[PDB]
Amino acid sequence: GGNYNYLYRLFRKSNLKPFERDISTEIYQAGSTPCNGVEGFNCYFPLQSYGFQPTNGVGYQPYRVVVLSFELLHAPATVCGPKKSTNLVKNKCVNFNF
Amino acid sequence: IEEQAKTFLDKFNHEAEDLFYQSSLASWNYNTNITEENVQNMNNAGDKWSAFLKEQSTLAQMYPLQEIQNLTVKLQLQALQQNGSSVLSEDKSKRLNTILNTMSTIYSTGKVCNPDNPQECLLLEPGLNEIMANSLDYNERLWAWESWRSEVGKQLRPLYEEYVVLKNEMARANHYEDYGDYWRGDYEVNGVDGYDYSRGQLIEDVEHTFEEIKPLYEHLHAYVRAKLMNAYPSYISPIGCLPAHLLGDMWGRFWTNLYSLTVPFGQKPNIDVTDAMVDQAWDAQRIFKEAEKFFVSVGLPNMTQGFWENSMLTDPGNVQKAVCHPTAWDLGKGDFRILMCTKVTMDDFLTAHHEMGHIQYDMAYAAQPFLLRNGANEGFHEAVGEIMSLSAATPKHLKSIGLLSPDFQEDNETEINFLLKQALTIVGTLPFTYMLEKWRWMVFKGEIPKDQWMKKWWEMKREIVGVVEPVPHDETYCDPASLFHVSNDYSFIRYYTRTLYQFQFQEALCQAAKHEGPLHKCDISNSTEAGQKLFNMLRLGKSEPWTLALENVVGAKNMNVRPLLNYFEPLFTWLKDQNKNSFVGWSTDWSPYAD
Ligand SMILES: *[C@@H]1O[C@H](CO)[C@@H](O[C@@H]2O[C@H](CO)[C@@H](O)[C@H](O)[C@H]2NC(C)=O)[C@H](O)[C@H]1NC(C)=O
Ligand SMILES: *[C@@H]1O[C@H](CO)[C@@H](O[C@@H]2O[C@H](CO)[C@@H](O)[C@H](O)[C@H]2NC(C)=O)[C@H](O)[C@H]1NC(C)=O
Ligand SMILES: *[C@@H]1O[C@H](CO)[C@@H](O[C@@H]2O[C@H](CO)[C@@H](O)[C@H](O)[C@H]2NC(C)=O)[C@H](O)[C@H]1NC(C)=O
Ligand SMILES: *[C@@H]1O[C@H](CO)[C@@H](O[C@@H]2O[C@H](CO)[C@@H](O)[C@H](O)[C@H]2NC(C)=O)[C@H](O)[C@H]1NC(C)=O
Ligand SMILES: *[C@@H]1O[C@H](CO)[C@@H](O[C@@H]2O[C@H](CO)[C@@H](O)[C@H](O)[C@H]2NC(C)=O)[C@H](O)[C@H]1NC(C)=O
Ligand SMILES: *[C@@H]1O[C@H](CO)[C@@H](O)[C@H](O)[C@H]1NC(C)=O
Repeated sequence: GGNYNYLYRLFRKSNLKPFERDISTEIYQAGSTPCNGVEGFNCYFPLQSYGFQPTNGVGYQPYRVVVLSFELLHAPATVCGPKKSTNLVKNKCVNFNF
Repeated sequence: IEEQAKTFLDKFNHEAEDLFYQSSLASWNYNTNITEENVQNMNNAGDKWSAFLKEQSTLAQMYPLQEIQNLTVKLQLQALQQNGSSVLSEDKSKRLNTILNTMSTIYSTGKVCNPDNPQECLLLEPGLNEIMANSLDYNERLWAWESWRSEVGKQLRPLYEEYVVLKNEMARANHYEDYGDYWRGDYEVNGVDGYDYSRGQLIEDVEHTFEEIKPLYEHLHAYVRAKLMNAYPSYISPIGCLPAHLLGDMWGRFWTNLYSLTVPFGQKPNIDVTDAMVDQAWDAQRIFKEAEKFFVSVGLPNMTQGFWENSMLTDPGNVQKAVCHPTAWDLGKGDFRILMCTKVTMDDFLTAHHEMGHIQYDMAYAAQPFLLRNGANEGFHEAVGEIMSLSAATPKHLKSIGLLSPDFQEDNETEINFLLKQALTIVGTLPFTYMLEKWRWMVFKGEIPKDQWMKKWWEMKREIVGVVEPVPHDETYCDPASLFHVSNDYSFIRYYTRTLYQFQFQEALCQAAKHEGPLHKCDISNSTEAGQKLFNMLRLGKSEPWTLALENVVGAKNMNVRPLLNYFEPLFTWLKDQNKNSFVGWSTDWSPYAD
């Protein structure tokens, strides 16, 4: 029947700055005529909804996306990979790192 | 301003694709599982699509059309701004729909009763089509031909006269001169630097291409006439026209039921691979999987993998009421389904290749906007489907796909049997199609007044087609309206141009696949360069003029009849030797009653 809860914005005045976010819901104004908060020609609601349905060809089915962004300000340190631990020994001339 | 029209269409292109989807998804559930709780499920979902489109159509006239520069956004705007009906008065608009419903139900429910038994009565499709396709009795074919025209066609005569007046009013309010000029608006092309095409230019290109088929059609008409005199002696003149009730069906549209009387060498079996399919235990799925391997052989994509679950390749395991008719569906959102009820036969092995060709055409232009996702004209869509069927029916393709003894010998006697069966369907329908649209074009513009409709109809049968009526018909009959496409408001010139595009595509692809022999032995398997020649047209849609689409494959800007004649030159050479003692041509003075 269509999952109409996943929307996207399809009209904006100007492209976003990187990592900028815009959740407003003002009536877009395409033409020169002012809109006064009501719909009509050249006065469009700015959000559309994917109507997802299970019988959609691939490229029409929903994909979930996660974008990891590593940043490095100027602090002293922070999270990082995990460190491994090589087996131990002794009584034998060895090259060690503790 | 033009940038407001671009923002108009992108709201259109995302509300339409969803509303067209579920209006076509509900039409799938009715077609594959019939209840009445599905017919009411598709009538309200069908009307939400139609009510939405007239709301956006009346919004489209706020933008002018000549203040636009981009050719693509102009093409989308003109296809949506089209008023069509609704230009009439609101009481004339309901009179036109009453006529179209009355003419459609006369054709489907009209009955003919026997004069020896008035309690037995036949409809057209069960019983009257079987007499015209199977009988060899002269008196029974003459009864079924005349009684369909005198009992059903006489009811359509006062309805078709009112239909011409109301359709000419609708066409002249949309700034055409008549309704025939409205039908020729498909082939019109306006201002794309050298690729233009006028709506009156279609009339000369049909008549210029037709006078090069008349040498080939005259020798086919003379050979069939000499073979019909053995089947009906004392009924056919050796220098005259053919009687209209001895042609294989009700209207003489196809001559394909005359093959058992006109076969050149009846002691040679025409090749039929149906027994080799049931000897290797081929299921329902093998016929499409070998069809998908044909298209991936030429350099075309696979099926979409939603194609295999959602489609219904047979009638179900339930005794399930579901219109069983081969077709290809393009519901939207990249969802392609094929609906057919396939049996293990070489017939449905071939129409599997035909119906997959509609899918591969549909998968190619799916990146255009919504209003340009059709064929480039009305004739291209069926023509791309039938060059897939010609290449798969060759014995060269059948012995490499595993279905013919590697020790098979094709002799020159079986190629004549195959080519003559093709010419009874291809060449035999071309003067019928040309004559019928020429008659309908002259009726709409008024060159034929209504006191001469049936006088000019039968003069054009004797002169162009070479077919004479067995009983004289005055102006109380309407013999064109007894055909389906005339009484159900359909255009008929798409069957003429599709036949010419089909051999232009096939000859252009076989020069790219490096063929060496005759054109009728060709196969485009294992190539890649031919598929690249085909794919450059398939992805255009309606975004380009159709004359620009033809040069991407053929190399010309117009339809041409010389590739059609090169297909039939082995038959045309053999036909001119069988008509050394015959008379080629016909007389328009002889009649089967005029002695
Ligand atoms: C034809 O399809 C309809 C709907 O798709 C089927 O009707 C009902 O479908 C619902 C599912 O939403 C089931 O819960 C009901 O049991 C179905 N009705 C009945 C009477 O079974 C319908 O069953 C389909 N036709 C056939 C012959 O199965
Ligand atoms: C108007 O025409 C121009 C070219 O005549 C189209 O521009 C192309 O647009 C697509 C995507 O919109 C780009 O990927 C191409 O690179 C553009 N081509 C050029 C040469 O810049 C434009 O799409 C047309 N307008 C619309 C609404 O389709
Ligand atoms: C479509 O039909 C209308 C008549 O219903 C034609 O006249 C238009 O009338 C409307 C008002 O209902 C005006 O807004 C338009 O300006 C008129 N036509 C234009 C745009 O000049 C109209 O001409 C028809 N459109 C076509 C496709 O020719
Ligand atoms: C098929 O090919 C054979 C072999 O050439 C043809 O037989 C020849 O026919 C001509 C004309 O009748 C004769 O002059 C030759 O002598 C025949 N050849 C032999 C070896 O006898 C035959 O006519 C061809 N059939 C068709 C339908 O084209
Ligand atoms: C055309 O394509 C078919 C399909 O790939 C080729 O058929 C193969 O032929 C070889 C030897 O003739 C066999 O060993 C393979 O088993 C066949 N493959 C299949 C899937 O049946 C065929 O050779 C190709 N034609 C040419 C000239 O390369
Ligand atoms: C098409 O599908 C077959 C298996 O079904 C696969 O082997 C082949 O690589 C596919 N074609 C392409 C171009 O990936």
